Amino acid sequence: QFNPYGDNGGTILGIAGEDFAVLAGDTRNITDYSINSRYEPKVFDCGDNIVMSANGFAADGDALVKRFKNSVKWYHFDHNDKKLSINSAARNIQHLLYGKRFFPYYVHTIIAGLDEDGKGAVYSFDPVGSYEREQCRAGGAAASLIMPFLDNQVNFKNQYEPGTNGKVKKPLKYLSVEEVIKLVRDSFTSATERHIQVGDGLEILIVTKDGVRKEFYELKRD
Amino acid sequence: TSIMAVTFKDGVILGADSRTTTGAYIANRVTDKLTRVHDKIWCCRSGSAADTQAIADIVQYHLELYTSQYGTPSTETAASVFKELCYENKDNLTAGIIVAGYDDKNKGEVYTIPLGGSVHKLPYAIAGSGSTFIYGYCDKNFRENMSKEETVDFIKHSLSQAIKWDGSSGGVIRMVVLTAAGVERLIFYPDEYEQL
Amino acid sequence: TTIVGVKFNNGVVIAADTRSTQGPIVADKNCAKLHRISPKIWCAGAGTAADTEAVTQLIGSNIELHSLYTSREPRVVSALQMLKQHLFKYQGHIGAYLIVAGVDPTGSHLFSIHAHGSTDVGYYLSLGSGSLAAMAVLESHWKQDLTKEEAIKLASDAIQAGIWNDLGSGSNVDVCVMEIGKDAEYLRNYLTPNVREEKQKSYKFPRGTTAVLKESIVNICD
Amino acid sequence: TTTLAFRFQGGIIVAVDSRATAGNWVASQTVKKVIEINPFLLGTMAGGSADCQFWETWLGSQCRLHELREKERISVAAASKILSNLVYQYKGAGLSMGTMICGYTRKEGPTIYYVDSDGTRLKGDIFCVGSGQTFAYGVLDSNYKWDLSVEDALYLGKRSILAAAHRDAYSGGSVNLYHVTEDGWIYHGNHDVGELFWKVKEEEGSFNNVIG
Amino acid sequence: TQQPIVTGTSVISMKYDNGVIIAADNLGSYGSLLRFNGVERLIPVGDNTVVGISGDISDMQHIERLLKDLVTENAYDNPLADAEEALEPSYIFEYLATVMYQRRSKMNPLWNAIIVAGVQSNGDQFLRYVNLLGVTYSSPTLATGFGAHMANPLLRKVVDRESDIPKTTVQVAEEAIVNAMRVLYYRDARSSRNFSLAIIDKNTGLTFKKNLQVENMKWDFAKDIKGYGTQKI
Amino acid sequence: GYDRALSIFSPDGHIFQVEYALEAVKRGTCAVGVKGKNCVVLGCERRSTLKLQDTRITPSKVSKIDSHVVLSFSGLNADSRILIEKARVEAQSHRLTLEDPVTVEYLTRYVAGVQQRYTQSGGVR
Amino acid sequence: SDPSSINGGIVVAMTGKDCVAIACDLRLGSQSLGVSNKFEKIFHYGHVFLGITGLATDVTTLNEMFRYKTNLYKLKEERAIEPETFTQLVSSSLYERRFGPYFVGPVVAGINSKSGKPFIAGFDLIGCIDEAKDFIVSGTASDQLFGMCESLYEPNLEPEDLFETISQALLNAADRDALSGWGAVVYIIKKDEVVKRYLKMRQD
Amino acid sequence: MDIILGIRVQDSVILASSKAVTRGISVLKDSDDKTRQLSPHTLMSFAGEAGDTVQFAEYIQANIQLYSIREDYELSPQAVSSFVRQELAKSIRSRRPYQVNVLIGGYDKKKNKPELYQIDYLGTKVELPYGAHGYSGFYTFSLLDHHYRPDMTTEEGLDLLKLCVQELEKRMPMDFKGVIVKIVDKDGIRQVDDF
Amino acid sequence: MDIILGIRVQDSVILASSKAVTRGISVLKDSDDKTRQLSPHTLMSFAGEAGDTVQFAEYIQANIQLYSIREDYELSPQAVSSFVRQELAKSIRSRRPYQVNVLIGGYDKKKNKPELYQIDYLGTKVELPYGAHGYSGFYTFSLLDHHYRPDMTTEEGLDLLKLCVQELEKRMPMDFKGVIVKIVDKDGIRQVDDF
Ligand SMILES: *[C@@](C)(CO)[C@](*)(O)[C@H](CC(C)C)NC(=O)[C@H](Cc1ccccc1)NC(=O)[C@H](CC(C)C)NC(=O)[C@H](CCc1ccccc1)NC(=O)CN1CCOCC1
Ligand SMILES: *[C@@](C)(CO)[C@](*)(O)[C@H](CC(C)C)NC(=O)[C@H](Cc1ccccc1)NC(=O)[C@H](CC(C)C)NC(=O)[C@H](CCc1ccccc1)NC(=O)CN1CCOCC1
Ligand SMILES: *[C@@](C)(CO)[C@](*)(O)[C@H](CC(C)C)NC(=O)[C@H](Cc1ccccc1)NC(=O)[C@H](CC(C)C)NC(=O)[C@H](CCc1ccccc1)NC(=O)CN1CCOCC1
Ligand SMILES: [Cl-]
Ligand SMILES: [Mg+2]
Ligand SMILES: [Mg+2]
Ligand SMILES: [Mg+2]
Ligand SMILES: [Mg+2]
Repeated sequence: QFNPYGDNGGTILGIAGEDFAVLAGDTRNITDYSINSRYEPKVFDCGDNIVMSANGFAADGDALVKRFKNSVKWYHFDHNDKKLSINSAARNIQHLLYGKRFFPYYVHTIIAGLDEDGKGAVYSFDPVGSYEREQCRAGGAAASLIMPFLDNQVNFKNQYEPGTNGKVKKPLKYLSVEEVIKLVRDSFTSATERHIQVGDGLEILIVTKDGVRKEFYELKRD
Repeated sequence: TSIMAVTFKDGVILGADSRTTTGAYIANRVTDKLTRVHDKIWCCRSGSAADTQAIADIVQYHLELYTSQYGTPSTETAASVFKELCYENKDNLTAGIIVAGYDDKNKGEVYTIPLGGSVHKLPYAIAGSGSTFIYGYCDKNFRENMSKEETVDFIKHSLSQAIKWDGSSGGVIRMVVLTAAGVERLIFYPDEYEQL
Repeated sequence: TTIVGVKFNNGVVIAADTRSTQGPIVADKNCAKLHRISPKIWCAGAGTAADTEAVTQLIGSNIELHSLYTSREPRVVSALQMLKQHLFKYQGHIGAYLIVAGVDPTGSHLFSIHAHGSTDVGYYLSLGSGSLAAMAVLESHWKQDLTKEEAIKLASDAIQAGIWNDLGSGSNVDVCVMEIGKDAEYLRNYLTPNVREEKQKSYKFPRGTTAVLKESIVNICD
Repeated sequence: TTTLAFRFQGGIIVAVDSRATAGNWVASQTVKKVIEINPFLLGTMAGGSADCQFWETWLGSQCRLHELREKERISVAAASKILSNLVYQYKGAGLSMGTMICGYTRKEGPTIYYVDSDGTRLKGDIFCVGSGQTFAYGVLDSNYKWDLSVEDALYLGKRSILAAAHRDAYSGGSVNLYHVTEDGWIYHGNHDVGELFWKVKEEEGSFNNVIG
Repeated sequence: TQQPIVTGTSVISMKYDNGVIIAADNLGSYGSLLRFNGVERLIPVGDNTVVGISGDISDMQHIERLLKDLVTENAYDNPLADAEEALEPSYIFEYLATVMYQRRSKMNPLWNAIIVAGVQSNGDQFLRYVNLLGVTYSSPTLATGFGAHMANPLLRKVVDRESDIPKTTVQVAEEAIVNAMRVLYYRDARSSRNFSLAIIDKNTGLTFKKNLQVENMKWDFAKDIKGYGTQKI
Repeated sequence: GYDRALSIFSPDGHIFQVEYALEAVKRGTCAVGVKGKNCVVLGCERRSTLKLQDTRITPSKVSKIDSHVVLSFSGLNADSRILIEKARVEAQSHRLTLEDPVTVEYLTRYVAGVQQRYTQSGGVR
Repeated sequence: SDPSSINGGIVVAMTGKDCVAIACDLRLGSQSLGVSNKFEKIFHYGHVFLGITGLATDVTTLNEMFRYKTNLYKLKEERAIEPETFTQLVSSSLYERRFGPYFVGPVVAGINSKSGKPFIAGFDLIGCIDEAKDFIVSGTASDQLFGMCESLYEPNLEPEDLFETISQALLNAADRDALSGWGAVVYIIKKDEVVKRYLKMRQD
Repeated sequence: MDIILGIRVQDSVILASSKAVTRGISVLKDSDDKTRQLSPHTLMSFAGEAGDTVQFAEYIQANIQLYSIREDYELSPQAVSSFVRQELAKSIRSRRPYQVNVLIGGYDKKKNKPELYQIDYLGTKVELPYGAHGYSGFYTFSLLDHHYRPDMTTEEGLDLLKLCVQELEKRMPMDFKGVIVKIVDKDGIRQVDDF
Repeated sequence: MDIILGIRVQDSVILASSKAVTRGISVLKDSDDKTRQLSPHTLMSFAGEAGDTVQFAEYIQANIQLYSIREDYELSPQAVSSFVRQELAKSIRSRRPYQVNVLIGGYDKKKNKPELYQIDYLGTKVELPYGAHGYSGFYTFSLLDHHYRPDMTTEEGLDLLKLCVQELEKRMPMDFKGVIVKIVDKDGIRQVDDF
């Protein structure tokens, strides 16, 4: 019997700072035990300072990104070139996903950008459209490896102030773009070591008020 | 597999392709499907590689023990031992075997043993997935009391066609000649047989 | 796994990668897939990891007892016969896929065994998930009358093909050379082309970070 | 999930946890399971996160359209019935929702309606919904009286979620409290179970099963 | 919901400094039966694109008709049909990708794996894959079926990343492709000896080679192999 | 389906079909409504050119839409039945979804909306 | 009805400079229902420590079985069993039940008393040995533990520093797993002293 | 849902319906009224699939109330039962059938007689002196066969009904949290508050 | 079978076990004692598959009584629990396993301490301050987490137990016909007749 779904592997990661936000993703694309491409990007600039990635089944992922990119275009046409805010994009994406509630897009979606106060924003979606704003989210094949590391290093979970008898928690603070990129690179090298579907290359998209910058780093190719 | 054994004036010749597969992958392109159970009693193997190897090893053991006590066994006797194993373990075996041997009294003889474990003595036999495509050809072209060179050509042309149509058959064409003179191994490569 | 075996002038060489998987997770990054049956008979194993280890040790044990009983150096065909009859008896349930090689008084030998108990003979062989990548290289570069150094190069290149192209294989290349008239040389980590890069950050915590409820000295003595 | 809401002398208490799971994978510890429909209406979420989130926001749009058309805030009964009639149309399609529509109006007073995805709609004083509902019931029922003070009622709701968060593997994160009066709903904070459990253990002397 | 009947096996391809090469054998298999031997699975579109197709042959012939019709439709009311407004490889691919994904979404797929190879108007090499699921990806080397498992490893030794493309000539590239086709004939049970090869160069244009044969094969070592273990004769 | 736009604007900005429908109302028997401090009374004329009538069974001029709302009319008798039926159905539908009977304003707004729809729908008068 | 994830639990082990650490959570449940918060998964036979995750009945059974076997070993050998030897004993015993296996994920940890070398090892349910220089993980949050250990770990950590690393690896991994947590225990093991610490963690 | 009973006596029809609403391992409510008044002298109790029951009951209620307003007249219990049967008979061959079983108790004012109709989800109608749906019947029918007489009073019928509830409370596996009892007679419908 | 509870307090262990035996749609018995005295200071309650429960309980009882006669000595609750666990651990990999869950309440006379052990049919043993088997735990554990203190008296434990039974009688779907309560302390085993 024909199976309309497949698994293209890969993993993605979004972190938000004070005045910026990053959305990273590995460039490897796979089916079963074969590599299809060592460089196939899945993190996209969608306009209006919104970056997006839909990881899982690549055909559904490309379809969704394509439809959202198109949604941004028509939002301009219908509302006098108004900038689509990250919160409005998130709600729009929920309806795209839930529209296929009974034949879902098989993807974990993450978007990143700046909110209307200029502060960094990351939103994450399940396959059928539930969403939530967070400081931190990993998605895809190695999400279960990376996410607990992020809880510990970004949100300082389970870390207490030394000498305070485990009474005072380590205080929350925003991380610099330099510190965040260090965490992203370490997260992906660790994931590459222990997960077979992760590797080849890392592509990070950074979002500030000035625009969308890119950075690329090599990953292990085994 | 495509395998066959053909009796002729001076004795009998066994023939086989050299392809072993796992689905559509060729696990071995130079396989030897013609195997010795006794000096001048050989068999062609088709079906499961594991089953046919295990069976052939047991038969070789039985005939070696037979020879130690009662001297050289007949080809019929060898076929009976194959049958006994194939029949009694029919539920757990996937083995299509052709038994061929040379006596001096009985000359060349061919016995075929299909899946069920039945025995059939024939002038010539064909078996394996690729045999289906050459029933027509072999029936029209086989003659009794052929010469060595005619029988070699008959087998070569037959397996050439079987190989051409069957995806599960290919590689080289191995042959084993059983006569009073002795045992002769023959090999034929694609460049020769493909353009027949 | 990717494993290979290649015959040369005066003997035989086998090789293997060093990745052990647990679904999509890399359990062991540097495991040993080359096994010693007797001093000059070695085995490369793919498939169920416990089965390859257990079946190789059992036959290796019985081969040692046989060698002592007969006052003779063991033969590769004996190990081949004992392995195949054991595996056949278990109707494929013992998932051991082996490349058996070695030198003995009869000469040098190279065989493969499959889980259901079938054996093959060849000058070059490959087994495991990366066997197609390895066999592609072997079919491209193999020739008759290889030297020792040429066979090692060909074998390791065939493993590398698996390392880079098969997700089931990775990390390092182990080699074992069995030459006639000489001791077998086991080359553990013959190639190490997958070294982990320096991490961006030290994750050494300040002492006291973890909250503690109880301390107590444990008694290990009598 | 664990969610509850109960009616009492001083209005309605609504309490929920904040965990989201995908099998045994803890996906989030900070999910908002109470939906603010208007200043006088609340909705709780249990079951499929997308189903609940999508259709309860949709419910809020339908309630807004009612007050535009009728120049009057929608009743709790009518609001709950819009949702129950909606999910009934999808009956058999596989929606997964256990919700509670809580609010105050003049004609009704404080009112709670249980609504689920197989079309059940029930008016009542006490309900617990979710995988940890039984754990919440155990504490809530054994301590519930109609004459509870606002202060005690808030605590009992908080304590009942804590009980379920502790025992139910698929409940946890933090407790979100709400109090619904004649003047509308009032938010009573996010309470992390990480700190709340130990604070409650020490001060109350309960949870003696745990290593102190 | 379908099942494939008459099928075609691997399609392999790679980029080189000035263009792209693509190849596929001429077989139409009917299960294990090697039924049809005169089947062309490389279909040129214009003078700048070649579409290689594996999988179901009835669906391949349908796709042929679509591409044929696409050329006709593009020519309508188009004075620059053989110039600036000619069909690009990227246009042809995106059309097929759209169709493939729409058909999978209706639970009635075209049971194929497709590689579109060509050269764009600005000289850039184009090479992209699409299949029955609507999955798309691009790489310096691309292959379908058994080709993915056996050809890619060999072709990646020549062009391992982007920077290796300018360093790879058409002579070196074709040699690797022809070698890969030989390996597939050794090891793929649903392959044939006869195949077609196509080169699309930014300077010399489209070169379509028919009736090629696998040659320089190693079979001689087979004579030395006897039995399956202990046998000596 | 019959599609003709029967209700349309004229050069002076009048919809004659709607205005001629008012003439039909002017022809109908008189109906009056007076509301007191704690009640409403509906009075209706019945023409006396019809003797030998059976008043037991003859349709009454005032109709109950629900147990708490009533509707009287002036104009075409056959037309009124269609409006009354629709109103009665909407009354029960409101009780079913809102769990509360209609307000008099709501019921009126519905009946008025039905009448309006028939002024810019094709194929209807 | 998946035996390895009915009760839940995790175990992790690490090496340091002249020391080893092994840690485990305390939860025992029945699917969603948490039953016990005192269920320790680490045992020791002399100076050799064994952690076991998986089906709780088999955890108990195997502990009792290896206590049995190590006691007889000591009586006959007249010395304590070493980690390398004990590792082989565990592997043999699990593979004995090849076609009716114990549903467990054991982890060995200890220091060889003769050489002084730190030693850790892991196994699958049928006895395959997984040796490591750095760390071994096991249980329902093994994916999480792999991610934590691979990033947080560095070689040659002092006993006091190693404690912080392994504890943070376990705690944060446990908090992303529904069936793991409810308390934790860490064993720091030096050549001739062993410290056991109970960790404060979230109880949901 | 679960237990619904009905007894027709000399001058009235008595319906008893369980108060429990259970989902999973939790009794969500213990005061549920499993009935709807279709008209002043007609009452319908119901049991079956969650959601379907109330949706069906209220749909029938709306239709009967619509009829009453249109004709300024009350349909006979027999007429109402036939309408209900037909709706269920349609339903059973729909894409998704109503899984609802009902009892209809009414007092026919033209005949001056009480009437009890039992209708299952297939649309199987029967007029009976006493009726039950689900597993209840397996205890109550034999009990009523013994103790029931056709000329009983309303008080005698309530005592007969107490005897049924006692038997069910003794031998039924599930706790159904008692019953709400309602009487239908010449004066309409009223609820017994102390049972 | 269904509901079995256990509470360990300062000086005693209290076991409560439901009285109902149900088969199909009939409660066959409402006075069933789901327990066996293994020794003078050790009591075992049980629940699970019909037949298996009593067969297993009596088999354990016979073995412990045999031990007592042989050694003229009473096994400790810990020792008895370990024996029971091993028997169930054997059973789970048998051709037909015992589908029985048990609680073992005992008073250790050497330690002068009450002890409660919970063992499921797989052979999963835990010592607990309070325990339950089946769906009961889903209500009682959270309740006891709140109200339980380690230094409670036997009377305080019975009131705590009444609170559990009341909650179960309110929220459980099935009628389990109340409980038989037994106390295990320094003076042995006795039954509370009025609960
Ligand atoms: C022609 C090909 C067919 O008649 C010949 O008969 C040859 C005979 C020679 C080799 C003696 N037959 C085969 O090559 C034979 C085909 C076959 C396959 C399955 C059942 C019966 C016959 N191939 C084999 O026996 C291979 C040999 C290995 C690759 C060395 N074995 C398998 O393919 C095993 C067989 C398992 C089995 C099944 C039923 C009965 C007995 C044994 N199968 C697998 O390994 C399954 N494989 C796993 C990966 O996914 C693809 C399938
Ligand atoms: C390449 C990497 C893949 O083919 C090689 O072939 C290597 C062979 C080397 C290591 C000898 N193969 C593996 O690494 C092999 C892949 C595999 C997995 C499952 C079945 C067959 C092959 N991995 C293993 O064998 C691991 C060894 C671990 C990492 C030490 N074992 C497992 O993954 C076991 C499988 C056990 C098994 C039981 C019954 C039949 C077959 C296999 N699975 C688990 O541990 C999963 N699970 C964890 C939670 O607890 C319950 C078990
Ligand atoms: C308690 C906490 C648990 O029951 C509550 O009931 C909460 C309610 C809150 C969150 C509103 N329920 C859940 O957390 C709920 C449980 C559940 C899961 C699946 C079906 C029904 C109920 N969890 C979800 O809805 C999660 C929320 C995500 C993780 C943020 N979503 C999923 O599991 C999704 C979508 C499931 C789905 C439903 C209908 C059609 C298609 C899919 N599934 C995945 O993301 C799949 N999977 C996750 C792991 O990574 C690989 C992909
Ligand atoms: Cl063979
Ligand atoms: Mg990797
Ligand atoms: Mg062929
Ligand atoms: Mg919890
Ligand atoms: Mg946890």
